[PDB]
Amino acid sequence: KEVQATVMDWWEQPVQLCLPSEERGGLTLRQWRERWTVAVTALQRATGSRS
Amino acid sequence: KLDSHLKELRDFMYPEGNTLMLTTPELSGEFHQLGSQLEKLNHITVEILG
Repeated sequence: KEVQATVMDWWEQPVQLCLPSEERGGLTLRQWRERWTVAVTALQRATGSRS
Repeated sequence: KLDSHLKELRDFMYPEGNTLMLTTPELSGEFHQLGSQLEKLNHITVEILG
């Protein structure tokens, strides 16, 4: 059960949400991730590449 | 004497009266329990690797 917990931590990497108010380049990590997710989604739409 | 020897040996070998017992019942029960627990451990292992 402990090993299963470790596998879970490796997959989710929870430490990325621990500093929300930190801005870099005028944006927070979340914002950056969001920007990334929108961009990844736009690329996937253009590149017909239906994920 | 012969009758007594026969009765004593028989009682020892047939503890539940109907079946010749070669293994100690207490031990036979433990083997079964250990086999069952190992099967559970093998499932958990396969599940995690998968």
